[PDB]
Amino acid sequence: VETFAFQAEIAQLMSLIINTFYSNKEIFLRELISNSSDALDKIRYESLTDPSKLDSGKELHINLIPNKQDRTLTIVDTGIGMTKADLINNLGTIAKSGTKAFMEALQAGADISMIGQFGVGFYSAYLVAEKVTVITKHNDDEQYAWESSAGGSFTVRTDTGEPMGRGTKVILHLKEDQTEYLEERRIKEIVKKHSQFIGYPITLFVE
Ligand SMILES: Oc1cc2n[nH]c(Cc3ccccc3)c2cc1-c1ccnn1-c1ccccc1
Repeated sequence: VETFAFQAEIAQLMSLIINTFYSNKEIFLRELISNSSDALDKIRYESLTDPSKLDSGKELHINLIPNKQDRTLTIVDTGIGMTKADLINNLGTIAKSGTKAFMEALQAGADISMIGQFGVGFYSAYLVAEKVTVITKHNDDEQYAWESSAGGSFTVRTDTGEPMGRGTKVILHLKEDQTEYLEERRIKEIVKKHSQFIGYPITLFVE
Protein backbone atom coordinates (compact mmCIF):
# COMPACT_ATOMS: atom_id res chain seq x y z
CA VAL A 1 0.00 0.00 0.00
CA GLU A 2 1.48 3.36 -1.08
CA THR A 3 0.61 6.53 0.91
CA PHE A 4 0.76 9.96 -0.79
CA ALA A 5 0.24 13.50 0.44
CA PHE A 6 -2.40 15.54 -1.45
CA GLN A 7 -1.09 18.68 -3.15
CA ALA A 8 -1.43 21.63 -0.67
CA GLU A 9 -4.35 23.28 -2.60
CA ILE A 10 -6.30 19.99 -2.66
CA ALA A 11 -5.85 19.38 1.09
CA GLN A 12 -7.06 23.03 1.66
CA LEU A 13 -10.13 22.49 -0.60
CA MET A 14 -11.05 19.21 1.19
CA SER A 15 -10.79 20.98 4.62
CA LEU A 16 -13.06 23.80 3.33
CA ILE A 17 -15.65 21.22 2.17
CA ILE A 18 -15.56 19.33 5.46
CA ASN A 19 -15.58 22.48 7.68
CA THR A 20 -17.89 25.00 5.91
CA PHE A 21 -21.54 25.19 7.12
CA TYR A 22 -23.47 24.29 3.98
CA SER A 23 -26.83 22.50 4.13
CA ASN A 24 -27.24 21.82 0.32
CA LYS A 25 -25.08 18.60 0.51
CA GLU A 26 -27.05 16.63 -2.16
CA ILE A 27 -25.07 18.29 -5.01
CA PHE A 28 -22.27 15.64 -4.43
CA LEU A 29 -24.32 13.09 -6.44
CA ARG A 30 -24.62 15.27 -9.62
CA GLU A 31 -20.80 15.79 -9.49
CA LEU A 32 -20.01 12.08 -9.32
CA ILE A 33 -22.59 11.17 -12.01
CA SER A 34 -21.12 13.96 -14.22
CA ASN A 35 -17.58 12.46 -13.77
CA SER A 36 -18.94 8.96 -14.66
CA SER A 37 -20.67 10.48 -17.76
CA ASP A 38 -17.34 12.13 -18.92
CA ALA A 39 -15.42 8.78 -18.57
CA LEU A 40 -18.19 7.00 -20.54
CA ASP A 41 -17.90 9.68 -23.29
CA LYS A 42 -14.08 9.01 -23.26
CA ILE A 43 -14.39 5.22 -23.86
CA ARG A 44 -17.18 5.81 -26.45
CA TYR A 45 -14.95 8.29 -28.39
CA GLU A 46 -11.89 5.94 -28.25
CA SER A 47 -13.98 2.90 -29.38
CA LEU A 48 -14.84 4.65 -32.68
CA THR A 49 -11.18 4.51 -33.87
CA ASP A 50 -10.19 1.31 -31.97
CA PRO A 51 -13.23 -1.07 -31.51
CA SER A 52 -11.05 -3.55 -29.49
CA LYS A 53 -11.16 -1.03 -26.53
CA LEU A 54 -14.74 -2.37 -25.83
CA ASP A 55 -13.49 -6.04 -25.49
CA SER A 56 -13.54 -5.43 -21.68
CA GLY A 57 -17.28 -4.47 -21.85
CA LYS A 58 -19.64 -2.98 -24.48
CA GLU A 59 -22.36 -1.75 -22.05
CA LEU A 60 -21.98 1.96 -21.05
CA HIS A 61 -24.00 2.73 -17.91
CA ILE A 62 -24.04 4.08 -14.36
CA ASN A 63 -25.27 2.08 -11.31
CA LEU A 64 -26.13 3.66 -7.96
CA ILE A 65 -25.89 1.07 -5.17
CA PRO A 66 -26.95 1.91 -1.61
CA ASN A 67 -26.01 -0.48 1.22
CA LYS A 68 -27.51 0.30 4.68
CA GLN A 69 -25.52 -2.56 6.31
CA ASP A 70 -22.11 -1.12 5.21
CA ARG A 71 -23.43 2.52 5.25
CA THR A 72 -22.13 3.01 1.69
CA LEU A 73 -23.46 4.55 -1.51
CA THR A 74 -21.56 3.18 -4.51
CA ILE A 75 -21.50 4.96 -7.89
CA VAL A 76 -20.39 2.43 -10.59
CA ASP A 77 -19.62 3.28 -14.27
CA THR A 78 -18.21 1.26 -17.19
CA GLY A 79 -16.23 4.27 -18.47
CA ILE A 80 -12.61 4.43 -19.68
CA GLY A 81 -11.21 3.86 -16.16
CA MET A 82 -7.97 5.24 -14.74
CA THR A 83 -4.32 4.11 -14.89
CA LYS A 84 -2.12 4.17 -11.76
CA ALA A 85 -0.64 7.49 -13.13
CA ASP A 86 -4.14 9.12 -13.31
CA LEU A 87 -4.75 8.34 -9.61
CA ILE A 88 -1.26 9.27 -8.26
CA ASN A 89 -0.31 12.59 -9.96
CA ASN A 90 -1.99 13.25 -13.36
CA LEU A 91 -5.46 14.29 -12.22
CA GLY A 92 -4.15 15.92 -9.00
CA THR A 93 -1.88 18.25 -11.09
CA ILE A 94 -4.82 19.44 -13.33
CA ALA A 95 -6.99 19.89 -10.16
CA LYS A 96 -4.50 22.52 -8.75
CA SER A 97 -5.64 25.36 -11.11
CA GLY A 98 -9.35 24.47 -10.70
CA THR A 99 -9.00 24.44 -6.87
CA LYS A 100 -7.34 27.91 -6.87
CA ALA A 101 -10.08 29.41 -9.16
CA PHE A 102 -12.86 27.80 -7.07
CA MET A 103 -11.32 29.19 -3.79
CA GLU A 104 -11.15 32.68 -5.38
CA ALA A 105 -14.79 32.37 -6.62
CA LEU A 106 -15.98 31.37 -3.10
CA GLN A 107 -14.21 34.47 -1.61
CA ALA A 108 -16.03 36.60 -4.28
CA GLY A 109 -19.54 35.33 -3.37
CA ALA A 110 -19.97 31.95 -5.14
CA ASP A 111 -21.29 28.87 -3.34
CA ILE A 112 -20.09 25.23 -2.99
CA SER A 113 -22.80 24.12 -5.57
CA MET A 114 -20.70 25.71 -8.39
CA ILE A 115 -17.67 23.36 -7.60
CA GLY A 116 -18.10 21.35 -10.88
CA GLN A 117 -17.53 24.46 -13.03
CA PHE A 118 -13.91 24.29 -11.72
CA GLY A 119 -13.41 20.57 -12.61
CA VAL A 120 -12.99 19.57 -8.94
CA GLY A 121 -16.56 18.39 -8.30
CA PHE A 122 -15.34 14.98 -7.00
CA TYR A 123 -14.26 16.57 -3.67
CA SER A 124 -17.91 17.46 -2.94
CA ALA A 125 -18.09 13.70 -1.97
CA TYR A 126 -16.60 14.81 1.42
CA LEU A 127 -19.83 16.81 2.20
CA VAL A 128 -21.42 13.40 2.91
CA ALA A 129 -18.61 10.77 3.16
CA GLU A 130 -16.08 10.25 6.00
CA LYS A 131 -14.06 8.04 3.57
CA VAL A 132 -14.07 7.57 -0.19
CA THR A 133 -12.77 4.40 -1.88
CA VAL A 134 -12.26 4.49 -5.70
CA ILE A 135 -11.74 1.17 -7.54
CA THR A 136 -10.75 1.60 -11.20
CA LYS A 137 -9.67 -0.46 -14.17
CA HIS A 138 -8.28 0.89 -17.46
CA ASN A 139 -7.60 -1.35 -20.54
CA ASP A 140 -3.85 -0.49 -20.49
CA ASP A 141 -3.39 -1.21 -16.76
CA GLU A 142 -4.23 -3.41 -13.72
CA GLN A 143 -7.06 -2.83 -11.20
CA TYR A 144 -6.27 -0.18 -8.54
CA ALA A 145 -7.87 1.03 -5.32
CA TRP A 146 -7.47 4.72 -4.35
CA GLU A 147 -8.70 5.67 -0.89
CA SER A 148 -8.86 8.74 1.38
CA SER A 149 -10.46 9.89 4.63
CA ALA A 150 -9.01 13.36 3.90
CA GLY A 151 -6.55 14.46 6.61
CA GLY A 152 -4.02 15.32 3.89
CA SER A 153 -3.27 11.91 2.41
CA PHE A 154 -4.56 9.18 0.12
CA THR A 155 -3.48 5.62 -0.61
CA VAL A 156 -3.11 3.61 -3.81
CA ARG A 157 -2.84 -0.21 -3.92
CA THR A 158 -3.22 -2.94 -6.56
CA ASP A 159 -6.78 -4.20 -6.00
CA THR A 160 -7.02 -7.95 -4.99
CA GLY A 161 -10.86 -7.75 -4.94
CA GLU A 162 -13.26 -8.94 -7.66
CA PRO A 163 -12.21 -7.79 -11.19
CA MET A 164 -14.62 -5.20 -12.69
CA GLY A 165 -13.59 -5.49 -16.38
CA ARG A 166 -13.31 -1.73 -17.18
CA GLY A 167 -14.58 1.40 -15.42
CA THR A 168 -14.64 3.19 -12.07
CA LYS A 169 -16.43 2.47 -8.80
CA VAL A 170 -16.75 5.25 -6.13
CA ILE A 171 -17.61 3.88 -2.70
CA LEU A 172 -18.86 6.59 -0.35
CA HIS A 173 -18.54 5.51 3.32
CA LEU A 174 -21.21 7.96 4.57
CA LYS A 175 -21.05 10.00 7.80
CA GLU A 176 -23.51 8.83 10.49
CA ASP A 177 -25.84 11.87 10.03
CA GLN A 178 -25.93 11.51 6.19
CA THR A 179 -27.76 8.13 5.85
CA GLU A 180 -30.66 9.85 3.97
CA TYR A 181 -28.53 9.31 0.80
CA LEU A 182 -29.11 5.53 1.25
CA GLU A 183 -32.93 6.02 0.93
CA GLU A 184 -34.48 5.14 -2.45
CA ARG A 185 -36.90 8.12 -2.51
CA ARG A 186 -34.08 10.57 -1.68
CA ILE A 187 -31.65 9.31 -4.38
CA LYS A 188 -34.52 9.33 -6.93
CA GLU A 189 -35.42 12.94 -6.06
CA ILE A 190 -31.72 14.08 -6.42
CA VAL A 191 -31.18 12.21 -9.72
CA LYS A 192 -34.43 13.71 -11.20
CA LYS A 193 -33.54 17.24 -9.92
CA HIS A 194 -29.83 17.44 -11.01
CA SER A 195 -28.99 14.55 -13.42
CA GLN A 196 -32.15 14.14 -15.60
CA PHE A 197 -30.34 14.62 -18.98
CA ILE A 198 -27.30 12.26 -18.54
CA GLY A 199 -26.80 10.39 -21.85
CA TYR A 200 -26.32 6.95 -20.19
CA PRO A 201 -28.75 4.70 -18.24
CA ILE A 202 -28.62 5.32 -14.49
CA THR A 203 -29.92 2.33 -12.53
CA LEU A 204 -30.78 2.90 -8.88
CA PHE A 205 -30.40 -0.49 -7.18
CA VAL A 206 -32.75 -1.31 -4.31
CA GLU A 207 -31.97 -3.28 -1.12
O1 LIG B 1 -15.35 7.40 -14.27
C1 LIG B 1 -14.93 8.20 -13.28
C2 LIG B 1 -15.79 8.47 -12.21
C3 LIG B 1 -15.32 9.33 -11.18
N1 LIG B 1 -15.89 9.83 -10.04
N2 LIG B 1 -15.01 10.71 -9.41
C4 LIG B 1 -13.86 10.71 -10.06
C5 LIG B 1 -12.64 11.55 -9.74
C6 LIG B 1 -11.46 10.82 -9.14
C7 LIG B 1 -10.23 10.85 -9.79
C8 LIG B 1 -9.10 10.25 -9.21
C9 LIG B 1 -9.21 9.63 -7.97
C10 LIG B 1 -10.43 9.62 -7.30
C11 LIG B 1 -11.55 10.22 -7.88
C12 LIG B 1 -14.03 9.90 -11.25
C13 LIG B 1 -13.19 9.62 -12.33
C14 LIG B 1 -13.65 8.80 -13.36
C15 LIG B 1 -12.79 8.61 -14.55
C16 LIG B 1 -12.34 7.41 -15.04
C17 LIG B 1 -11.56 7.69 -16.17
N3 LIG B 1 -11.53 8.99 -16.35
N4 LIG B 1 -12.32 9.60 -15.38
C18 LIG B 1 -12.48 11.00 -15.21
C19 LIG B 1 -13.75 11.60 -15.22
C20 LIG B 1 -13.87 12.97 -14.98
C21 LIG B 1 -12.73 13.75 -14.74
C22 LIG B 1 -11.47 13.16 -14.74
C23 LIG B 1 -11.34 11.78 -14.96
